[PDB]
Amino acid sequence: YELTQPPSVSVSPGQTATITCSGTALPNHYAYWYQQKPGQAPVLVIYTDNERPSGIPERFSGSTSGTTVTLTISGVQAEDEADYYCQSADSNANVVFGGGTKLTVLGQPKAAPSVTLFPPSSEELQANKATLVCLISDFYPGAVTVAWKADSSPVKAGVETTTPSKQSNNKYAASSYLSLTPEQWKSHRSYSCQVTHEGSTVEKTVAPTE
Amino acid sequence: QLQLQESGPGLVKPSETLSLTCTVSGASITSSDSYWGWIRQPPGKGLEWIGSIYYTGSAYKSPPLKSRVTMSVDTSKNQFSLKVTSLTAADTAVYYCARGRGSPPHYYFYFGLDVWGQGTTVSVSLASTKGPSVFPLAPSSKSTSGGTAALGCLVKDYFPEPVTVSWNSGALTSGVHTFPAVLQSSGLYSLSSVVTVPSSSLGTQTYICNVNHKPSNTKVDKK
Amino acid sequence: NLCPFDEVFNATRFASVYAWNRKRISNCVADYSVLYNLAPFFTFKCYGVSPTKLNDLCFTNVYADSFVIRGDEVRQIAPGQTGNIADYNYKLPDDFTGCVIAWNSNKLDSKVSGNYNYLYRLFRKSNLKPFERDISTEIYQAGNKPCNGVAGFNCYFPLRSYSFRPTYGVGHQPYRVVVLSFELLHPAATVCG
Ligand SMILES: *[C@@H]1O[C@H](CO[C@@H]2O[C@@H](C)[C@@H](O)[C@@H](O)[C@@H]2O)[C@@H](O[C@@H]2O[C@H](CO)[C@@H](O[C@@H]3O[C@H](CO)[C@@H](O)[C@H](O)[C@@H]3O)[C@H](O)[C@H]2NC(C)=O)[C@H](O)[C@H]1NC(C)=O
Repeated sequence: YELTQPPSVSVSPGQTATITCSGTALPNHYAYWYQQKPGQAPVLVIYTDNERPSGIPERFSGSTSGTTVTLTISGVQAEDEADYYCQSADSNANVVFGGGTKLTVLGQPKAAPSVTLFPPSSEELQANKATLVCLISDFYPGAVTVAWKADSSPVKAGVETTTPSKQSNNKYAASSYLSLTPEQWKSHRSYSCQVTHEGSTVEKTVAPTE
Repeated sequence: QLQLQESGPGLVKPSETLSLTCTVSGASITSSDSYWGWIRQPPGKGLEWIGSIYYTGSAYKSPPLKSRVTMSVDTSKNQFSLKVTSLTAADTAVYYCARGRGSPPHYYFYFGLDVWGQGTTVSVSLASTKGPSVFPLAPSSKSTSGGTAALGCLVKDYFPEPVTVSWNSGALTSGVHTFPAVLQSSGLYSLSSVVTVPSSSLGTQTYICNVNHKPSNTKVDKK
Repeated sequence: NLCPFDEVFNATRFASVYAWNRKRISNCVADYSVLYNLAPFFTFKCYGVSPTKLNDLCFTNVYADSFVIRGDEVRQIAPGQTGNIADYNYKLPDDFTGCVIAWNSNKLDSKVSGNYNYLYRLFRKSNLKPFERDISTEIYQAGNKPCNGVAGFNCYFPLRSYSFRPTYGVGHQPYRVVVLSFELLHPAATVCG
């Protein structure tokens, strides 16, 4: 038994969003709505069909009509970007959750990434390893491409890059790691971290000095 | 003031069996309206209810998992437990302790799952715990005559998730940014933690990062 | 292959009495001890069979109707009763063979600021026949001058809201009711024990 729920809903700020959820046993059982923000416990925002727990803003309201229930979030805010889960139960009284809907607040200020590049520490070099560390923060929207350069020549092997991740405020962060031999760190003039966000490309760059 | 706290390992081997314990604080586990349950969430995926249990030992069990789930209520010590036999990779998830507020005889979720623990990460692998190498990330020679500068820690080769990093035994929390960890082809993790400090207070205050990898019983303090 | 009583009794949503739910149960074996173990939680009156013997019996159809009424109205869910509920919402035959099960549902269906979700019909041209349902919402004409589907003077909405608060004395509180109807017609039997 399955509750069906759109994967994504997108909404202009101050406007009103609709998350629907359908399942053949909603005639038998109430719906419940939980809000989940990155890395965090879900939060009940609607119990039974339309009851709002205490500290939940009035802009959340629940509605039913047949084999569909809906969360309605009046006047969407940036904080409301989250994952929303409907929850009910099958013919027997077995709890079941929908798939969840990402709510994206569109029209958010474009923000360019802030980039920080570290050479391999001496401590790590004398362990016979050299890892360059490129830290990419405070960007929106949440997509970057990252390019590593030995002098001005592109580099292919030994590069890992995280997926972005919705950070504390409503922005994103990511990070890329270049693994080298301690030879390689020494036998070039410069290594570069190039991150392309939207149109921009910002490039920090490090050299063996000392 | 009803709060909940999961305990439990972080790494378990395939086929083995998983043992979780939730402690209740701010209320009696005997509240006539409380149906203590477990919900899990595979990383990247959606919530799944495992089972619930009343203060009497009445146990409600999800059908997909009924065959290998067991629960119990320690009325003496104000806590409830979960056990899942024959773990497989598919059992890797965050596992959440929760309170269903409902009503007897069997309305075990009537008023919703209104209070949650904040999760214990469970990771089902045959791979062995690994303590992270930590290397200092020395501050720049940045030329803003006021401005700032950034120093950090490279927490290199660890497993499994999670790793927590403080600065200055907790004393430094302003402007710290610890980054989501990368998963390497080796199966191992690395992460970094950077602090934005005054380039003025550079030679005066001495910065140490605190790398708590509990799954390996490791602490490292560097620089 | 078991009969799906848990779907009636463990249902978290319940119908309003005027639009009462019916589930039909057939093609299964009916374990009535699943229901009788739970007797501290309901009140229960039977008509035309004994409670204990139910496992022993076989029928061509079993019907489970469920709805919410006020407590002091539970007594109309019985053969040959009269009042708002028995006459305009849910009506049993005089030859009723079955059981009327009920439990107080304050805690589930009352709300400090009132619960107005549950409705009843208060006006109708004629007393319902047994097992009949009227979902119509059209204006009942009292008086002579006819209404044009417009409620007002001598023209009413036929449906009315219960108002349930947890403060109300018992019997002004909500009660969930399940009516089980045993029906042994002339074709082949299908529900047994
Ligand atoms: C209302 O629902 C409860 C709970 O139903 C159980 O939990 C739900 C979440 C769903 O997963 C259901 O599929 C599931 O049955 C019913 O109570 C349960 O009744 C069944 C009997 O049908 C009990 O199973 C028995 O268990 C005993 C001992 O454990 C065995 O000896 C039997 O052979 C049989 O397996 C089950 O234990 C019981 N659960 C609880 C918590 O009491 C309840 O019957 C139902 N109401 C009605 C009117 O049907």
